[PDB]
Amino acid sequence: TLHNIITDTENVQGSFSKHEFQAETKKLLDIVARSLYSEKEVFIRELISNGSDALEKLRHRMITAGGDTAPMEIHLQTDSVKGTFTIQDTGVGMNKEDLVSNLGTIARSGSKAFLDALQNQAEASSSIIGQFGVGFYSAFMVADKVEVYSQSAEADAPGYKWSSDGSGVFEVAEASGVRQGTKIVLHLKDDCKEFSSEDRVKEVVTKYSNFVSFPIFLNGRRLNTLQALWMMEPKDISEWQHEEFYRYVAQAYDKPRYTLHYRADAPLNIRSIFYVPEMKPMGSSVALYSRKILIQTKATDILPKWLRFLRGVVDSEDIPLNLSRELLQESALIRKLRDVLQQRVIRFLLDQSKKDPEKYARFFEDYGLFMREGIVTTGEQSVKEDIAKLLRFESSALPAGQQTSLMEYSSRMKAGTRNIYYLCAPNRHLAEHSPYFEAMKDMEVLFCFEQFDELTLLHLREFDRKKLISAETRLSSEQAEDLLAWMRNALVQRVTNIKVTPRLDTHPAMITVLEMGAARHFLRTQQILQPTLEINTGHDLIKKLHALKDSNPELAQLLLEQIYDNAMIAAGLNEDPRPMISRLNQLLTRALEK
Amino acid sequence: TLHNIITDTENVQGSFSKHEFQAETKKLLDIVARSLYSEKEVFIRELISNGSDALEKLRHRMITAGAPMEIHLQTDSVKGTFTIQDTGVGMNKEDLVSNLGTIARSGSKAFLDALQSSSIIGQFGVGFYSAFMVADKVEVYSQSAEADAPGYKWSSDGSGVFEVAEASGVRQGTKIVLHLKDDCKEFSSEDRVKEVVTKYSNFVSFPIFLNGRRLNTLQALWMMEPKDISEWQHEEFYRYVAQAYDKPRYTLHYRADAPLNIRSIFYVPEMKPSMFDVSREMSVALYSRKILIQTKDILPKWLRFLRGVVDSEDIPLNLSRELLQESALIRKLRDVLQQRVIRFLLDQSKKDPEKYARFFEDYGLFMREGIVTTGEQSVKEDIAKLLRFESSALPAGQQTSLMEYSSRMKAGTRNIYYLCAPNRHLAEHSPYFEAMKQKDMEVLFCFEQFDELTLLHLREFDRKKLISAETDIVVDHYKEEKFQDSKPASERLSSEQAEDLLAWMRNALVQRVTNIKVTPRLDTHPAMITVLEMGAARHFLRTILQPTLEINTGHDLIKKLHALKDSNPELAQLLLEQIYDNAMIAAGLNEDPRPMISRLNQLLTRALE
Ligand SMILES: Nc1ncnc2c1ncn2[C@@H]1O[C@H](COP(=O)(O)OP(=O)(O)O)[C@@H](O)[C@H]1O
Ligand SMILES: Nc1ncnc2c1ncn2[C@@H]1O[C@H](COP(=O)(O)OP(=O)(O)O)[C@@H](O)[C@H]1O
Ligand code: BEF
Ligand code: BEF
Ligand SMILES: [Co+2]
Ligand SMILES: [Co+2]
Ligand SMILES: [Co+2]
Ligand SMILES: [Co+2]
Ligand SMILES: [Mg+2]
Ligand SMILES: [Mg+2]
Repeated sequence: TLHNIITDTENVQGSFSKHEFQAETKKLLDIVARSLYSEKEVFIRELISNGSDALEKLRHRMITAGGDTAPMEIHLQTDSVKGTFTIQDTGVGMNKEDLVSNLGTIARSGSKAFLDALQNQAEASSSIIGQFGVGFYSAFMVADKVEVYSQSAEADAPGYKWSSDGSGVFEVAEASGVRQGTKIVLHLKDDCKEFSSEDRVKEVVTKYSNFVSFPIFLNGRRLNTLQALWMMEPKDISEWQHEEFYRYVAQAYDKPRYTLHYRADAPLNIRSIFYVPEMKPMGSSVALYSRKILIQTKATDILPKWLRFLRGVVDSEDIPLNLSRELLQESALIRKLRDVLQQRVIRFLLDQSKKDPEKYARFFEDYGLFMREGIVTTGEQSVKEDIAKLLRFESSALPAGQQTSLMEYSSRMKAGTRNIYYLCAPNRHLAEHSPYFEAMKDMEVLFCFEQFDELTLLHLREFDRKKLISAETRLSSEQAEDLLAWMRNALVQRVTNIKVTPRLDTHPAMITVLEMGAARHFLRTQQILQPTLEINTGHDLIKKLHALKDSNPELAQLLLEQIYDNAMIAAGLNEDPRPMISRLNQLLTRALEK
Repeated sequence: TLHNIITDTENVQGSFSKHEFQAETKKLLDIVARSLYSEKEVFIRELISNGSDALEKLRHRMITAGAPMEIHLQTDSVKGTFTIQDTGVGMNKEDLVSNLGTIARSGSKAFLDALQSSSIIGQFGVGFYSAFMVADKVEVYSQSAEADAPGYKWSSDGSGVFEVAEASGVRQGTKIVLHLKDDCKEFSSEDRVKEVVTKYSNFVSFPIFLNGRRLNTLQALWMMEPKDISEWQHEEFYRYVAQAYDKPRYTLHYRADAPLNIRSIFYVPEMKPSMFDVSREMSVALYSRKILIQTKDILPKWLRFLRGVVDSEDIPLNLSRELLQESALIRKLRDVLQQRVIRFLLDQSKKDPEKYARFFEDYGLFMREGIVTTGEQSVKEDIAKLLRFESSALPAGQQTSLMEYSSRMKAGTRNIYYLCAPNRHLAEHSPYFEAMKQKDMEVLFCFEQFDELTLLHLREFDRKKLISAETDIVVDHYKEEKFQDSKPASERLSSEQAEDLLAWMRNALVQRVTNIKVTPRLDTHPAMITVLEMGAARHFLRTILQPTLEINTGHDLIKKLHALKDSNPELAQLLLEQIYDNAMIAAGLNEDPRPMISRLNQLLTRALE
């Protein structure tokens, strides 16, 4: 039933003309200045990056030719009456030939050419931002008209004025008195007048360009420029610099409880700092930077989903950037970086689990849901068991409240079998009285009390080739029976079985449950599943129950309901006993007729 | 105090040269191949889109006059090739050279302006070069219509040059062959190519065949007349967009042209949301024309339970066609959609209150979230309109709303009273309600566990302050409002017995309570705990509050306690401690009830003599 028409029918029956690829220049300018960025404000990022590059070239140049004590800075000026945005740097500037070439030609980058001639380990090779040759045209996004004044440091080269409206043509004339470097004046479109507002410019500068290495001034005022902590030696960073940097980078008001300052060079250059907040659960995630400039507020491809609880920053200088500079290209190197980072963070958290198990215990209670989620969603067994190292549970051999890893269980496994038995229960009381538990008379059972603990072990399957397997695979003798047959008569629509058990002392009764899909079904029903009473015939209230049933057919009932309800609370199946209170008050009142 | 260097000093000297912008073609080609599109797979979308446009041009050419218009895909694993062929209008030599041999030239842009339909996808003039993301050799065979035009083979590397020759066996339309480079062999996999078609091109308006088999392309339901869509078509479309197996309980098919173009459909699943899926964070797809535009940002966070699709011609596309421009435009779209969805949900409650009750039970958590996290009062109140409660002024819910409470308001009153309790019975016989019954105000009864928090965050509704019954009871102490006891003095403890009892209680509960007082406001309850900010206290207890213990000297239990302090004094202290615990539990201020059990059993044994 196939329908295909693709057929090898074509033969070239002629000569062979040869052409070169062309570019429609007019249209290309329109694209860059329109359908490139997601946001207009981004022209500021571009112009400042260009200023930085210009200064950085000048700094490189004065390593050999120096040295002027000329100051290296970027100035921004707003004029809200003329509707202009102006940016000036005191960098290397441009002569006439470099204005025509660099500005007049789309995709032509002088910074790229400058980078390509550097010794591969000169400092400028890491700090230069531009290489596409298009960012300057982002000015036409917001400006009807653009004027560039430029003075190069040269053979007393004259100053020059470049001007364009962005519609295919530009003018260049000689000028004075242009200061060494480059001044760019944007005559803003009516719809872009907001970029002649001081407060708005300031918002853009701090958003993208807050860690630019040269001083930024706006209307003669120094902006609050921060240090890119991630670029520095981890032992030149104090704990209290990390605290301030974290709050800034995470938009937080607490302190990091964990800090991982990670640096390396393969598969990519990476300078990064991760934080775990102290507070139990823009800057809602880890930010991506390249050469100290924001690429994405919320980095998408560099970390796994389950690690989204980390705050902080990743900076790579050779990460392949998309032309918009707000996305990353598809790369085997980005993929490897995510793998590398996943292991690095896992490794870091293990180490912390040893240094301070108590602090790690606190960490796990708060953020353990993410490990659980990670184990479930990632369909690769090798890493499921890498995330699983971070999990904690209680045990059938260890005291209540005390945590163990799978490792501390897998170690204590006898040479006999190679499979791990868990019992996922709402709490300790119910675990210790599971019939399935008592099957394990002698084997140790992991007690998994946390939400989705059952789900992860299901999705886990195996750990260290060991298998995860749910472990769910006085008063005479007729006085009791009479009382029993009587208790079954009032709890008809509630419990199923009323046993009698010789293992009670202070408690008159207790509730047990067989299968715990239903126990974890009740709750969360409230916003009736097979419970079982067990009676202590030695207890006074039970002995007081047996008698009163015939001496009081209106008061006893209260004593029965109460004993039942008290047992349900004791089992952790009723933590909001609001419904019993008024009744209990009736019981106490009727009891206290003395 | 200022440091500036920007001064108006620059003056033009002499004349000026005029210049035309230029372009560096080879680096441009490279930018398109390596830096333009985030994902390599997208060349399938770009080539299919070009095929769709060519078929529209031909369809429009063949309307003045009297072949099956289709797009064929073929994968050769052995040869490492990806092939696409459309039966479209084709290209002549001058077309191949000017349109394909020129970056940013768009024949599809010039065809449009020569109509003075809206089905043409291509405007940038660059989509075709996406092939060089995945291919180190591209051949193009094209036959124009009619036009007494010969066939042509276009071929490139593509770096700088391309050849153009005459070919003989060219079918009407265009065939393109990609010799896949080696890190891109996945695109000679049928299963892989198919994933991309259905991802980006699943609504193109011509049949697409892959290796001889027709792909299940769909109608763009959202662009069509709401009345022409059956319930069953919505069932199927829902399953596709939400990737689900159940059906929608509600369907909102929304169009609008002012203030912005909008073509959308939204669904609420019949299945309850997974609480795991709710906690973790993973929505709605965004489209232009009929091609998927990568994004999901469009709805406020509280409306993430919705599934379906949004299309708006007012969202312009970035060059890569995966990002959308105008971020404030989006906030407006988001505001419009939020407002429209609230209206829809309100109409659903009116139309079918039983069905809405099920919806509110399953999804209400989202509305409470939306109210708590929004900062705008009017948005919080808009969402609050969706909330449902019961009332003291109506039998068993019988679900009412804040608006309906407002309309029953008196002249008159400047407050909306509520009481949060876990069910209807407990509210009705709450000691806090017995106290409010002495007033003639209506009380909302709220049963969900996060209702309190929600109303605390809401604060007011339609300029009316929300006050919990518990709070109001405390404020009344400082208003010197007067109330009569529900029983006469004959069956209450005398004044002297009251204070005598109180001074004993204060001694027996020293660091546990601030005040202990008599209250004339209870009937069936012996006591209650009061705390001005009761709601905030309850919320704070999630892992001492200056509580007041108020007693009812008419209650037999309290009166009995008075007797016990001089009869069995030890028993009186155990009783007292139990009443306090009882009042704490009933106030919802207890911590963990288990350490009280053994204590309560000790109390029962002593009383049962
Ligand atoms: N402020 C400036 N000072 C000196 N030269 C500049 C300045 N801005 C731009 N240039 C030159 O113009 C070229 C093009 O700028 P741009 O369009 O941003 O491309 P790139 O990606 O190379 O930065 C730069 O490579 C640089 O040579
Ligand atoms: N399959 C095709 N059939 C006919 N013409 C085509 C085809 N593919 C491309 N073209 C022509 O080449 C031009 C450039 O295509 P493309 O690079 O996608 O830019 P755009 O599609 O945005 O115009 C198109 O405008 C169209 O005129
Ligand atoms: F600033 Be360039 F275009 F990368
Ligand atoms: F297909 Be075009 F590049 F919009
Ligand atoms: Co041949
Ligand atoms: Co080199
Ligand atoms: Co002037
Ligand atoms: Co009225
Ligand atoms: Mg640049
Ligand atoms: Mg196209």
